[PDB]
Amino acid sequence: TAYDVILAPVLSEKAYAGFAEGKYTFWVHPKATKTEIKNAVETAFKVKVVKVNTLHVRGKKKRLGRYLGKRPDRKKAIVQVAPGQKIEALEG
RNA sequence: GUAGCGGGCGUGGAUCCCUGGAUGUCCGAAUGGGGGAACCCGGCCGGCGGGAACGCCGGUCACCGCGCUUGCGCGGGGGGAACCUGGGGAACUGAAACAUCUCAGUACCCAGAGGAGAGGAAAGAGAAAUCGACUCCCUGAGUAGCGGCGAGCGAAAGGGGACCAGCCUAAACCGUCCGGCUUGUCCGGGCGGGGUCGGGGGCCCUCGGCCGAAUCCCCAGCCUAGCCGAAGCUGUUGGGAAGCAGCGCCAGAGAGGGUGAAAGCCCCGUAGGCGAAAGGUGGGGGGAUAGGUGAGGGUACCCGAGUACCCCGUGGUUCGUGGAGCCAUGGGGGAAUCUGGGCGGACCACCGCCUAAGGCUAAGUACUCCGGGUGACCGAUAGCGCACCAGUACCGUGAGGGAAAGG
RNA sequence: GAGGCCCGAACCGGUGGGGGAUGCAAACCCCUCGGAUGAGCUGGGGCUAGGAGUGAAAAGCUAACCGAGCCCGGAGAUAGC
RNA sequence: CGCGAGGGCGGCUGGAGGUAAGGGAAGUGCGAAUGCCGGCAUGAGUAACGAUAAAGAGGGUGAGAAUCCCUCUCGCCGUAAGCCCAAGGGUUCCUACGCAAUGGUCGUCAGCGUAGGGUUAGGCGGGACCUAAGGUGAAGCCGAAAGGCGUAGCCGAAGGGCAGCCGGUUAAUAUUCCGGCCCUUCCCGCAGGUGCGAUGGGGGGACGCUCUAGGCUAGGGGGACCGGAGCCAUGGACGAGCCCGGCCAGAAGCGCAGGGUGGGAGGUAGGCAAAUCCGCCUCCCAACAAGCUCUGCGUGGUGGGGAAGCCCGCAACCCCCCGAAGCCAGGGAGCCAAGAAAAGCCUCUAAGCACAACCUGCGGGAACCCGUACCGCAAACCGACACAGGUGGGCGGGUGCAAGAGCACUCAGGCGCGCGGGAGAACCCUCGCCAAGGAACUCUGCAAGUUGGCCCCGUAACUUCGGGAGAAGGGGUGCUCCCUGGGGUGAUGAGCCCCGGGGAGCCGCAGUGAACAGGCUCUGGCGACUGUUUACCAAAAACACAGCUCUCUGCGAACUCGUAAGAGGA
Repeated sequence: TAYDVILAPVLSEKAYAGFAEGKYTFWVHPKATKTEIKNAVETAFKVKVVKVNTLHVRGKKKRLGRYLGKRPDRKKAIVQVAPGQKIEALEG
């Protein structure tokens, strides 16, 4: 119950654009989302996170019913000045 | 739930089916506190990240009722289709108006009980040299009665059946521990022993002989998966044989469904017969604890109190004020302990019945959320509101209303 | 520089007329009108209920028909029509 | 073949059930119940297509367009028909594909269909802060059960309280991301200082309406001045022309406006005796201040932004004037109806502790949860609809008119209302005009007209004396030129605005030349008056109203609600 926080890297133009500097966001855990997911990502990608931000989401979809995904909380960790590493050049 | 990629696992016995276990976010009796259910915020102990601020992680903290010196240990709370008991408790209607009466102690509301609930071992019944807890059914009986004697309401005993079961206490009397007091060989609180009645029990002397749980146990048996199960070929028309035609065969199995059309013998089955490591259940038959086991003779110590009883006000019963008891009981008065007290329809007197004011008690009875089996039951405008992704869509602030649609 | 003062926007209202009448609308539009520092208007948060509430009082209002709301139930009320 | 209800036969269709004689059972026979459910008709190619703000054309794309994109014209809003915020709504946001249906037409389009994106906060708004009404509710009171009151406590906001301004970024977010400048809390270490220390005491927080002063700022108007690519048209103008732009934020420190506040020194029956803190008494000084505090505004190191202009892309920033409803703010004056609470915040001592703890500094650190798309006077909310209706707050430019949020035109910005095309009848709606006459109309001058603003004359009865008063009834208003009186800021002189006054003279039918914009009088009834009322036929002479009278009520009041407790009265 220590990694079940970071879920998947997010992938959108906006997502990648981030790489430039302040890292990108990964879909985190709805709750326990605690912006304190810093000593969470830095224990997985081994780095210094200097700032965190968070959001929410998921829409509907049709046919016979509705309601999509969840309402995933999610958002970018800034990472120290320069250490920005791994997964960067990966996928673009 | 198939359709698809994309990957994989199985006789090294998968998937599946039964049994037990594990994990089980958050809200909900909801129980750390809050709150606009599913969210927000905290105490205390411990552990994570460099961790002091921050943040996660695991425990743990509601309140109420009973029993031990302060902490504790047992319990409660909410839900459930009906069925059940109690506490409250209508009107429409009927009376061809309406007020008594009726509907009706019904509808509903509330509390509570549980696989049932209730009731239950006589202060009974009622005329029988009588009967012998209670409940249920059939009668008795639309009788007896009740009733603006209208409308209408309506027993009980007795007789058939189902079931079958009986039991503890309070008080005399003895012992013991404790805290109060007028430090009196006394008062009452708690345990133990005794004692449970149509007549008995206590206490003194005289004579001493066993049945049996409603509670604990064990196995059977029965649920909760399964396994075995007989007997048919050829030809022929047909899109398709189970039809038709010719020879058979099984049968404790000729119930049923299914297979391209109408099959006992093709498939699943059916008759019949086997199966449980595990968990439920389980006197039906048996083991063991609990507990219970006699007869006379004497005092004249006990036998359930604001009770009986009488009176005023009411309720229940067939009983509506009636000649109106009995059973309940709000108010007032207020006893006795077997030379006691209640009842047998005012009241007396006879004659007889029964032992009030403490409690428990199986079964036979009721119901159908749930599982199975049948139907001179429906077959999609029917049958449940739903055969289908329905208490949905849609409607309504809300309570609530509530479809259509199968091949 | 006073005022239940005056004219007049906003804002509140609803006088008269026309139109509308299977409407733009289950009360509307146009012109014209009343009030407009007050017994004013208005947002937000609260409280009062069915023989009851509220009512500067019309039996008015209480979720588009109120001389007794709506829903479910008694219920297949009763109907000499 | 049966009298008939029906019963057989035959032919096409259909493709899997059916059911004799003779009998038995019923949910057993439909044309009507304004029956119920479904389907389909008639009216009918008829009415309508939802505001009379308005359209046209050229290019594009495309199977196909009046209806989609682009361009140029025209028109309509402009206290909006424009921007920003709440609520509510929940992806309607942006992008790529699409048109069956949904759009009252069309559809290449969309708020529609499929898919993928998008919402980033210590300082914004909420919560780990405060209380209001009122809820809830340990105790406690009361009720047949449900349950009713209710102390403390808790909950409860648009009210109190608390630290971010200016730019830049994306298709879609931004006070959230980025830059610049500026802050707030917690924690730790260090240095230097003090009696430290509450849920308890005190102060404070802290308040009405109307009217107002002085300074500011927002906002807006000028310029002969600053810098500008440029343009001379159509008769003239090479002009001190025309045209565009002439700011924003910003610490400490400076200035300018304010708001707060007496300083002492002793006593003390109070603040549930604990305070050297309040509160009260006493007396040296002091006083329409100073000082000390605390705001706002300028200024500020500095950063930011920066048009019109052709090809397809150039770099100032000053000077006056008007000027708030906003700010300094808890300012002032006046009045009667006499105008929240609590916390944060100061201060005072208690327990306890002083090796704690606080206070100021400086450095390092730490800083969670929720909201953030988009619509938002509307086609995204409430009205069954893409409904001419309903919906709280802020901003809301310019000129002109006495003023203004009015009226007319117009900036920015946004719209031309999701059917069109022709005709050019009756009739209907809405609108303009009319000879002569002027209420003859009609229930009625209903309706429509006339009048309309401002300045100056001038105005009766009656009166409660305020008022009848805009009584009535008149005259003036435009434009040019001349002289002249005071004002505000400058500075006392100049521009700049602000109110006047006096003479001439010009033109038209007409000078508030358009739009906003009273017709009046005499006399009765009723009701004093402003008010209120039947949401959706009655706005009144009805209700109310100050005011008068009768009457109940001595306080555990009477009276009302409730079974009661209890509450209202108060």
